Amino acid sequence: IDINTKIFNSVAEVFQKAQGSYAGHRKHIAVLKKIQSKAVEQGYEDAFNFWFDKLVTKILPLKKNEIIGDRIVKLVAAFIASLERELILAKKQNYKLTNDEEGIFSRFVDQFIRHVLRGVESPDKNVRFRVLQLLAVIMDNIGEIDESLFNLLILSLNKRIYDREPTVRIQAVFCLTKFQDEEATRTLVASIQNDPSAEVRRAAMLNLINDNNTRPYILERARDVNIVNRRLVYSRILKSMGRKCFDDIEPHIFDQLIEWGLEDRELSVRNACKRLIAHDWLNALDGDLIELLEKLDVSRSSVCVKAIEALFQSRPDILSKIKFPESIWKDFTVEIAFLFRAIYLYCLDNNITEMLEENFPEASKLSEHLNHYILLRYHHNQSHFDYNTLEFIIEQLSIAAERYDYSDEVGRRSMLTVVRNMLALTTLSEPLIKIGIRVMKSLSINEKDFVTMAIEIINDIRDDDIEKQESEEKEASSATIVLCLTRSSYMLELVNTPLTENILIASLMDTLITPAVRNTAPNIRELGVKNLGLCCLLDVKLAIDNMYILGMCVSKGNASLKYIALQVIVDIFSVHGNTVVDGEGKVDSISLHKIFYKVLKNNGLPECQVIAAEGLCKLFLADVFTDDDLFETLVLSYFSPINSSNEALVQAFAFCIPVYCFSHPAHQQRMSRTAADILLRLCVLWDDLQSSVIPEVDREAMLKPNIIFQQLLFWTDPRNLVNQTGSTKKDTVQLTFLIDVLKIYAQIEKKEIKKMIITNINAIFLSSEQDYSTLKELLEYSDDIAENDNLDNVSKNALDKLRNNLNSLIEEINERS
Amino acid sequence: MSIFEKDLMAYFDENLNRNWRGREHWKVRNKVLEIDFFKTDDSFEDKVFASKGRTKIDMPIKNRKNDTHYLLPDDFHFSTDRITRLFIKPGQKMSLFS
DNA sequence: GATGTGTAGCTACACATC
DNA sequence: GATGTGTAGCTACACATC
Repeated sequence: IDINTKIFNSVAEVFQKAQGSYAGHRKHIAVLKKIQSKAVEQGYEDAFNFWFDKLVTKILPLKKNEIIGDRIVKLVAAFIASLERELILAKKQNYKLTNDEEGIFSRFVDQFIRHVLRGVESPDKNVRFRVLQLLAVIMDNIGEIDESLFNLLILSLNKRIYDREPTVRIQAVFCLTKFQDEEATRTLVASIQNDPSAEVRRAAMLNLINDNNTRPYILERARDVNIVNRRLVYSRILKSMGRKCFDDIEPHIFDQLIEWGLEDRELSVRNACKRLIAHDWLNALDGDLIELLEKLDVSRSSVCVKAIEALFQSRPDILSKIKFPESIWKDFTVEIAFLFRAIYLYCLDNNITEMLEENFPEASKLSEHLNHYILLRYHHNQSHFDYNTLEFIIEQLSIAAERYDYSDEVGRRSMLTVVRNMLALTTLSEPLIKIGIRVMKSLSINEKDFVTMAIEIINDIRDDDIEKQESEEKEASSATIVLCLTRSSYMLELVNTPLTENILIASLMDTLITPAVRNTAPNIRELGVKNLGLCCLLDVKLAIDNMYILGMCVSKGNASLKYIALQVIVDIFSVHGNTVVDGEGKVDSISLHKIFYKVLKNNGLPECQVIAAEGLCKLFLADVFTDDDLFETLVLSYFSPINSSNEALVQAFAFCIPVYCFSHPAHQQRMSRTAADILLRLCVLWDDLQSSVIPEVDREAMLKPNIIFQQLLFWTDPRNLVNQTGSTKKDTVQLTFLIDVLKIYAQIEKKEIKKMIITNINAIFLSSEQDYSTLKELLEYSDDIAENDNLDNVSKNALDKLRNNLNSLIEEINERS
Repeated sequence: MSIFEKDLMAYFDENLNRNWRGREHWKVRNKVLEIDFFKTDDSFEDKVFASKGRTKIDMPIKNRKNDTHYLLPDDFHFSTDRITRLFIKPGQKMSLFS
């Protein structure tokens, strides 16, 4: 036998048994190094390389997950690493080997890479996949390489990153993730943003360098459209950072991250974020709940309420460890003050009886601690930081005080004095004004009482300024007008009885409300309307006399003013309904509807569209509004391309429209009647959008008429009714709609649009329980177009299918009784 | 009014949780045993290294970039709760579905 | 594009072993 | 305690095939 032939027999023997299982791979590595060592002494070095390569080539055409290929891949990867290991630890302390070991390794790896690369651009997916796969698992162990071979690697990879297959695109990053130390990063930052394969982004996400420069793009995936890709940044990336989040992340992004995960739509992402906070971050800070709160900027963050609760549920044991001795109330900080709020409200909601008895001071005693901070804030002189610190503490304690057990008469009267003297303060910031009224509300146990006290705080603040104006002009300064109304709003937000019961408001109204409505300042005008809207919900006649002025404010008012005005009108209708329109001395509803249109149509102010959108849906749900033309104007604003840019408006309709139809048959019926003309108007819009040639063209800013059609089949489908009386199986709501669509089919011009409809007409639901005459009508219109028009073979088939389903249905009817 | 309004309200939240995006997302949404390393068929080897020819093995430049970055749009959490509450008087709520 | 089927990445519980 | 082990199921997501 020949030396060369003997080598092949030896190496081929290795792969034959290595493909069978992972059993004797340790041996095979030792054998291969032996075969190589035997060949180099006989001079046949290049013979070993040749047969090794040719034997690896046998597995490239194998699919992904083909169990055999993986085995060999792992074997080839182990053999290279094994050859480098011997080289590394040797270079460590052992003097250089006389047997030219590095050279053999350098020459073998270079030669091998160039071989596997010969199929880097093969027409076959599997070939290209397994070429990159081999390079990925062997990339770390290559060591030194020639420059030309280095340039050829980055080149072949930079072109494969944009390969057609995702599978091969993945492996393309792995090979790049190694060239990352700081062009490689540049590419991965581009793939993590623009690659349409979630798994290629994920690969570029987890394996990116995580440098100060690349950290933003990585965290960006927190809102990746893929469920997994979002769960990972919490479970994988933030864990890997441990405590580095609090040091090497800007808090403004930090707060945003925790806000998303907690409020995400997928249960799997919330937990993954919850578990990060409770388990990982608490163990990372040695169980110091305060330090954890020091990180989560408690003063500014709006999620501390969400984060803490998930923790209390994840660790009910630490719950009992809290500490609140009388000795403190000296070092009270935003963290401790907030802790007090977080704990106390949590015990009440979950009803932790043992704690509420002694873990919290009495009402009378809490008032002593609360007031203490009020005097220290307002009565006597990093100053602004201190001022904020006190306000936050005052707020937290106040929130806890709002839900106390006030059976204790001494504590109530004590607290009541603290808030009354606080609310009476002129420089009390709005956050504390709000809760103050909320507290004083919980102390009255009598609506009239709560009002009498509040009104007094207002009129006193009013008269104080007026009486000070007596120098040498019988009205309070502008600033005072703001304070009185700010308090009047929250106080009114809590009253739930007519104005006839409480006369003090009618005075207050003529005192400062209506003079504010007529004021020359925006903010005061906005406030006056808010308070006016709160009073209208109590007395109907007050609303009827104010319908005109309100509608006027909307029409001619600026963005801000028109914003608040339109809301009031919605609520007035919510409670009273149509008792405030269409009648003697009452405004005609037609005028208001025209005012809804102009806002809904208005695109210069998006936020106002949302209210007009949200507000009208609510009114249609309440069955107070019943105007087909208006309801039709709603759905148009959903699909319209002009409103596509208003992200808020789309989600508003996407949730209200489906529920509206499925709620009540009469609601769905209203869709069915006006569901045909809408499709027509939209077809025309898509036709004018696609055909028109303009620089500002976003032809993709609208659903194609085929999708829009399916949508209208969805809502009109009676099977989606929630009541399901059992007598709804015969509901002809969807048929009558399709009939109306067929009657319009003659009015569309483009063939493409016509097909877009016909291909989707069979989504309807047909039943033998439905009305016989209605199916016959639907058959004749389908029969009318089945032949009298020219059809694409696809359109005819679907249409013919429908007809025969009709005919097959009439067969199920008549033959009866 | 809360009794049954509560459940129907709870019905639509859980059912329409993933359709919040609206728009196109309205749709509910939703071998070889062994190799013989001894045989020689090396002309098969030339098959592997074949040039691309008319096979594309690449991604259209249209698909290589996307402006949305495949991110998720801002979420306004339009749930049954946000609908029942009034606008200027969030505490009180109206009893639609009645 | 509509399918059916496979796959990735969990997620949970019962457990041992030290 | 923690650390493994095995087993089970789940769901959004790929690819397969026509």
